Amino acid sequence: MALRKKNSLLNMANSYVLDSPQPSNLNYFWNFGSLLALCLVIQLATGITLAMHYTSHASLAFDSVEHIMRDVNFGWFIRYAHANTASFFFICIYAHMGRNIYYGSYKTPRVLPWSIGVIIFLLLIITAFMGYVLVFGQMSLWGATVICNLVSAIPWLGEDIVHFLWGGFSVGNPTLQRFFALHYLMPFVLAVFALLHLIALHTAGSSNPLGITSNVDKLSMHPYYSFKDLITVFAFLLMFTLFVFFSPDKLGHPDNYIPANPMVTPASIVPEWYLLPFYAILRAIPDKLGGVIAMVAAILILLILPIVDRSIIRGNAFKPISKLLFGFFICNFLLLGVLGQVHIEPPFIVLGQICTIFYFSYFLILLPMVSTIENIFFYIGSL
Amino acid sequence: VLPWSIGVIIFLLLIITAFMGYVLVFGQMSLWGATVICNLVSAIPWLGEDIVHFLWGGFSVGNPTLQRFFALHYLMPFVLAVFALLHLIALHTAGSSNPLGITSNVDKLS
Amino acid sequence: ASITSVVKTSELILKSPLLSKIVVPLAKTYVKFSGYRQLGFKMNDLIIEETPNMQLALRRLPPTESYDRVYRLIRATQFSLSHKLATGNDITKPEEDDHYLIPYILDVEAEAFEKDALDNLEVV
Amino acid sequence: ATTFYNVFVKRNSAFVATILASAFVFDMTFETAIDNFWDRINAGKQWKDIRHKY
Amino acid sequence: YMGWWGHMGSPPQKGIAGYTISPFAARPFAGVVHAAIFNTFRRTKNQALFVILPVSFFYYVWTQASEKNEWLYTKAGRHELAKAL
Amino acid sequence: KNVIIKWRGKPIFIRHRTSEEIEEANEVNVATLRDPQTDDERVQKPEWLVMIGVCTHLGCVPIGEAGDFGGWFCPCHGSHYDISGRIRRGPAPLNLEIPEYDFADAETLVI
Amino acid sequence: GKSTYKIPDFTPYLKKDRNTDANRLFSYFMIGSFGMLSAAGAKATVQDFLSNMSASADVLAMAKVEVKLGAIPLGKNVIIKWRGKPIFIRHRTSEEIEEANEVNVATLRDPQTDDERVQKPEWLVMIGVCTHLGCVPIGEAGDFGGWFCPCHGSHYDISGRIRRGPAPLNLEIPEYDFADAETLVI
Amino acid sequence: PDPAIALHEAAAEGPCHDFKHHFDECVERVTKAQEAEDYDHAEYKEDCVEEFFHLQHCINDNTADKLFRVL
Amino acid sequence: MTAAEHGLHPAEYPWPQNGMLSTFDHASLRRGYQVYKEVCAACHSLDRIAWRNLVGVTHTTDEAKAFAEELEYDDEPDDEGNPRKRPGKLADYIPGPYPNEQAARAANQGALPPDLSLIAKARHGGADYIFALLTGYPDEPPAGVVLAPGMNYNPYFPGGGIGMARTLFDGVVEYEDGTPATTSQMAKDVAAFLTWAAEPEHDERKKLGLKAIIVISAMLGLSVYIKKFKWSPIKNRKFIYNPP
Ligand code: HEC
Ligand code: HEM
Ligand code: HEM
Ligand code: HEM
Ligand SMILES: CCCCCC[C@H]1C(=O)O[C@H](C)[C@H](NC(=O)c2cccc(NC=O)c2O)C(=O)O[C@@H](C)[C@@H]1OC(=O)CC(C)C
Ligand SMILES: CCCCCCCCCCCCO[C@@H]1O[C@H](CO)[C@@H](O[C@H]2O[C@H](CO)[C@@H](O)[C@H](O)[C@H]2O)[C@H](O)[C@H]1O
Ligand SMILES: CCCCCCCCCCCCO[C@@H]1O[C@H](CO)[C@@H](O[C@H]2O[C@H](CO)[C@@H](O)[C@H](O)[C@H]2O)[C@H](O)[C@H]1O
Ligand SMILES: O=C1C(O)=C([C@H]2CC[C@@H](c3ccc(Cl)cc3)CC2)C(=O)c2ccccc21
Ligand SMILES: O=C1C(O)=C([C@H]2CC[C@@H](c3ccc(Cl)cc3)CC2)C(=O)c2ccccc21
Ligand code: FES
Ligand code: FES
Repeated sequence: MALRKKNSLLNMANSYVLDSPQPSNLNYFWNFGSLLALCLVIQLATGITLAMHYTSHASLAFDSVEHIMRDVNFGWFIRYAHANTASFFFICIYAHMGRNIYYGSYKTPRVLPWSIGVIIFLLLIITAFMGYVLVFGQMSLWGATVICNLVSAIPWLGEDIVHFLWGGFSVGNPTLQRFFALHYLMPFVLAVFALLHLIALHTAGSSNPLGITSNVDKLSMHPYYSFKDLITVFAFLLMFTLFVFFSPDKLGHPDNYIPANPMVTPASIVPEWYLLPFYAILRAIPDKLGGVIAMVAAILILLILPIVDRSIIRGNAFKPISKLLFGFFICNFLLLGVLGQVHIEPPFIVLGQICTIFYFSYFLILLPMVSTIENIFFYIGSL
Repeated sequence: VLPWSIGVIIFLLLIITAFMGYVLVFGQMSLWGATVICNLVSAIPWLGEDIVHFLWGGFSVGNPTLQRFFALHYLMPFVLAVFALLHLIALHTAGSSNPLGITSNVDKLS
Repeated sequence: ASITSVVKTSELILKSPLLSKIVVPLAKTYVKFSGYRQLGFKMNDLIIEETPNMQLALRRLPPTESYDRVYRLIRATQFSLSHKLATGNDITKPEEDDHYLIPYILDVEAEAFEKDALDNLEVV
Repeated sequence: ATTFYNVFVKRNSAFVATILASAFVFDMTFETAIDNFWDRINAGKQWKDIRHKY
Repeated sequence: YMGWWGHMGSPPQKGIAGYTISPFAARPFAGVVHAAIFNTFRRTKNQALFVILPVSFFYYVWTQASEKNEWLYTKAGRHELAKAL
Repeated sequence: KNVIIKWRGKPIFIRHRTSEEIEEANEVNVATLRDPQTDDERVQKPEWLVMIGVCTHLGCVPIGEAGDFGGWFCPCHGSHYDISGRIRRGPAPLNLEIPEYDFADAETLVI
Repeated sequence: GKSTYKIPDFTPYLKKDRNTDANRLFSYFMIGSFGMLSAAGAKATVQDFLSNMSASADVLAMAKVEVKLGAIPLGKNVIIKWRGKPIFIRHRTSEEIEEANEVNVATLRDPQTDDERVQKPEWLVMIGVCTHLGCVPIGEAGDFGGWFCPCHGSHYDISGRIRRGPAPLNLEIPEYDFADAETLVI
Repeated sequence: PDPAIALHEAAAEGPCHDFKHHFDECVERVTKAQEAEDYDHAEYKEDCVEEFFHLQHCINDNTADKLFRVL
Repeated sequence: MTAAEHGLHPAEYPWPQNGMLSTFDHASLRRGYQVYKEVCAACHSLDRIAWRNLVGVTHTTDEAKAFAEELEYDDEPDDEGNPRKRPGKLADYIPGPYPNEQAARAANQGALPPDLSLIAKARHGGADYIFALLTGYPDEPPAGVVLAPGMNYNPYFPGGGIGMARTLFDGVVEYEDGTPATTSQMAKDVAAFLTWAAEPEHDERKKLGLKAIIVISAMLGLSVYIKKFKWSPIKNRKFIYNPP
């Protein structure tokens, strides 16, 4: 028996990256999983490297980031790589969640990797945010204020929790140092959860774009998907290179190159491109608690897809009506993204509310209804 | 032999972790400790001396060194927890030894 | 959702003259646009099978029907990965799109739902 | 051509040695080639081009 | 639900003969021109409406909203803005 | 004019309100106000609006003179405060907090 | 359709010269090129990336430190910081110089005479970092009454030559010049 | 002398003539409105910022490339 | 918002550094430093730039040492622990005009002139915004604009009213290379210089990106050949089914 199978440690690696039996027909949207793995590796490498140069003290943090840009050899690269990969991480993770929603990867028997995934998505948001704050530019400080005040929504104890998370009466040095600690930590927690959702997936194996069983026709993970994943690694690095080397600040907010001034917040508050959809959700709802609940619920509601999709068929390849509904849902999520960065003015206030209702009605109304009707259309239509 | 050998690496990582942690205080023993350990690479001939400078990020132990020890001291324990986990996974093939050194396959307890 | 649900609801529609008059043409068009026949599938090949109930139904298939199902799935997987469609005899013609599995899953589920019901019976 | 396969490709030791020696040559020549190219497209712009005045 | 090599959990297969040739024996880019043009056109055409319909609708919606917003903050749009607030 | 005094890292808006500003504030029926308060309750001296200039929604500092009730507008989620610094539109639930301030002299206040 | 001995038509894909060495070699050229660019790319990535840990531009500021000598009495050692490393400056007495000139150069891990070390017999200038692992030796202590590194017990001389203990070399001498007779620059 | 002065004037009389007249008309109206009494106690005071921005935005589009070509 | 509140968006000027393979024009950088030194440095600091940063960009080692050596910087205390000054060295930072924010505001009718080391990255528009702003003071504010006291009308600045007056006038600088110092020329030079200040790695970054684009393109092409090659057995797989 082959060493790779005999030896307990190798056997675990083997089962994940070499002999792992995968469906033979996964398309390029199955490549985001490995890109997110690559982003996670880049982020750890550049992140730990920035941590060797960055100073968490509020009096020095912004300056240490300038020192990284200016004085550290290749510091510019490491910094921009870290910042840009955080954007690519979100492109890839929305792509990956997109793929999963379109192909019904959330349905049995994969509800567990899906649900662990939803937590990875929340942790990524908190990691990337905590990392945003470490620059301690204007947006950084204000972002900190808002995120740490989302717990004020929680009644009674809320206000005290806020002060406890700031370690002060305002965002200041204490907050910045604890964000550094946690921003360093959170990615390792995220890598644990990323691993766990794979372990949960390993019981069912990957879904495939047809949504049928692949038990009839499996391919070893290597060499087929190893070499397939290189294509996207290099395509990703091409896009990475164009941002990192040619336009490192395209995805950034100018205001973060202003040091944090707790006395003013910029007139143009617009968070990271990837938080924009939920930020528009938060703006839409005119209640404090309401706004917060809705924003969190916009992520947590993904947890109910396993229930509300009533289809007897896995995924959307074969469901014209569901594909159209999914197209409108995705475009609405992009519209929310767009509305996140306009000014809070007519007519976009009402529009943002309509998009927020449409976002939630996909999970609560439309998906359950459409999936029910298409079940019936398949049965009647094929008699 | 495998959990043992992985263990020997955990032992080395613990030494490096706890040491890097010692340095972070940046008291007198901390700074000297840093000097000494980074100069153990000076033993390595030729490149050795350049490595020392590269590890310090300077000509001496100073700010650059302390910030990089902080980064690595935070990191090293998570690496060490991975290795601790791995040596258990390696052990799980044979199970624990016991004080008699005989097989325990005859008499196991949850 | 259960196949039983889908089948009973479909039967309610096919009973009502009005309903069938408007729904049957919709469903036939839906199935044409669905395009599973263009990979040589029968409708029933697409039913989610990673379920206790469905695994049991699939074990109940006659060897013939079972072997043919495996072939259609292998062949469709191959079309999918090549990004080709079926041509000629591989395309499922409407007359070949038989509900080979529906009787088996309906029997499996009939028993499973009776079991749930009878687990909750109250002697009067 | 068989000969070339037999020498540089058949043994993996030889193939990897050839790839790394090619990477060495490529790395050195690519650096030099881009340096010259970069100086030609940004001619008169760079410090090396105005340095002579001082 | 999925096993491993040898016991993958396929319903028993019989009667499928699978044939392939060596990667060295095949032209990896055979019919690439045909595929790149005709096959991609086929696949694009078949999916086009699923992209075009929502993109065109939400681009219309955005366009209308952005044009109204622009207009409200002109001199001409003073009155309509005063009503909106 | 409105000043910004740092106090406990939080900004303090101090506005020297004109007569007609005070009048504008005293107008709104208290009934229709998320947080029902009159200016009299807020200021201890009508000519010195003193507030903790942190928006009661999530905690940005509203940009003064902007708004729609021409007082303060929080740019973060678009909540509008009044010339009393009462919330009129947007997600903020409460009116801008008033610190404990005393006029030691008529020309100096302590916070 | 039926016979399994009639292999399906593969002529659209089959290479005629599939069995030539030229044919394999071409695909290995592709794999090897990809290995070559990966290797060039990896080396470039690692080199550039790890260079962040090398001394940053701000650290790479040089010193040039000027020290007076009028202040320093006979039989004393000063410590001047220069590039964060300490510089021992000893104002050696006549009999100290004599003591140093005695030891047969033959029996010295690092064979050097005081003449090679100092450019002026009355000014022992050394980089006061122990050549073993890099502590700063405590002066006047030792066993050769010069300097003793307390870290691993290496003894330096009045020339600052290593006599006993793990240190392999004698205490390094910086580049120093007497600009005046009363001030040296390092 | 400043190359921009000439390029801006050229672009105003030429490709941005429409916007030049709009700004001109606007200023005429606003100055006349300021001249009229009880303007200070009016609700709405008209400015010409919009027209100015239309003009400047236009001039910039027709000038940017030309200006940098002569520097 | 109204156009006023946003500021007019600056024109996109064809800077030498725009373009994937284009460096800064270093001659322009040098000229722009001279504008910073002789105009802007009166009010604006450039705190993140050290003398050494000009070396081999705009100035030789010797010229930059001369600039540093003209200034006095805080030394370590003397032997009695009394404070001392020393002449500047290349590692020293270019010193600001003002000791603190309050002194800066006092000299600028309350407004604080920002540090310019990062201003090209800190504003939408970057170089174009700086050039547009410096050159964009109209002789007369558009009719109807009421400026707050000590504000100057500049359409590019959001709100329109900027606390910085027009400062570049034809011949306020005398360039050492004989270039005609016109308002536009000085604004272009200083805008370029400030953009360099914000992103000094720019030149290196784009060159390494060029090398990366080439390598990564080739690797992407090869990776696709290799993927297709390895996958060809699966793509080319054919089935014969004989129902049992
Ligand atoms: C004597 C004063 C003074 C001089 C000279 C001066 N500035 Fe300023 N500058 C200011 C003040 C004050 C502000 C702040 C204006 C405000 O925020 O209202 C400012 C703002 C700026 C801003 C940014 C405005 C913004 O977007 O916040 C830039 C860029 C700028 N100056 C660049 C320059 C350049 C380039 C020069 C000369 C080449 C220059 N300044 C000369 C006082 C000056
Ligand atoms: C750090 C972030 C993540 C990484 C590195 C990661 C990685 C992967 C990988 C490698 C796979 C298997 C290959 C693939 O299908 O692409 C996978 C599958 C999956 N991931 Fe993720 N993932 C991450 C985040 C998420 C998130 C946020 C979700 C869900 C919200 C998710 C849900 C899933 C599911 C459901 C599968 C099974 C999909 C299937 O193969 O049909 N993952 N992931
Ligand atoms: C998922 C993994 C990570 C994500 C998504 C992430 C995201 C981010 C983001 C968005 C920033 C703001 C960057 C900027 O605009 O400058 C940042 C900064 C930072 N991150 Fe991370 N990060 C990750 C992992 C790590 C890790 C593992 C470390 C290890 C310490 C780290 C260290 C830092 C440091 C020190 C900064 C501040 C310096 C800077 O802004 O560049 N990050 N991170
Ligand atoms: C972070 C440090 C470590 C942790 C948390 C850890 C934990 C454990 C645990 C829980 C076991 C099983 C129960 C037991 O026998 O006590 C074990 C067994 C073992 N550990 Fe460790 N260990 C660590 C370090 C080491 C080191 C440094 C070595 C070897 C140099 C080592 C070698 C072993 C071996 C050989 C066994 C199998 C012993 C047996 O049960 O007969 N471990 N370790
Ligand atoms: C070294 C052994 C340790 C085991 C964990 C390491 C990683 C691992 O398992 O790699 C695999 C290559 C995996 N891909 C797939 O499953 C995969 C499956 C099907 C199709 C494709 N592609 C399609 O075309 C795939 O790419 C992957 O990228 O998942 C990473 C996230 C894993 O990292 C972790 O969870 C740990 C941590 C670094 C996040
Ligand atoms: C950095 C973290 C350290 C550990 C991470 C390494 C990879 C993750 C392994 C944890 C999951 C192991 O959990 C279990 O492992 C065994 C041992 O291979 C694997 O077992 C799998 O392959 C083996 C043989 O290859 C089959 O007999 C088995 O049917 C199949 O499930 C599965 O993967 C999983 O059932
Ligand atoms: C996996 C680990 C294995 C151990 C490998 C150890 C590698 C660490 C050594 C760092 C080497 C850096 O050495 C230094 O590299 C930089 C680039 O980084 C080169 O720098 C050269 O190219 C860079 C761009 O890449 C230019 O900015 C620079 O002007 C030019 O001189 C130097 O000529 C070289 O002196
Ligand atoms: O007002 C906001 C704001 O609302 C967010 C938001 C958007 C995304 C939110 C979020 C989304 C999803 C989850 Cl699961 C949790 C938080 C977090 C807060 C920010 O990131 C921000 C950054 C800088 C200044 C202001 C702000
Ligand atoms: O001089 C030393 C010295 O020599 C050691 C150390 C060096 C390395 C340690 C060590 C490194 C690696 C291993 Cl595998 C085992 C021990 C053991 C003692 C120190 O730790 C030290 C700490 C503080 C001040 C001075 C010193
Ligand atoms: S932060 Fe003040 S409006 Fe939400
Ligand atoms: S450190 Fe000097 S003796 Fe070892």
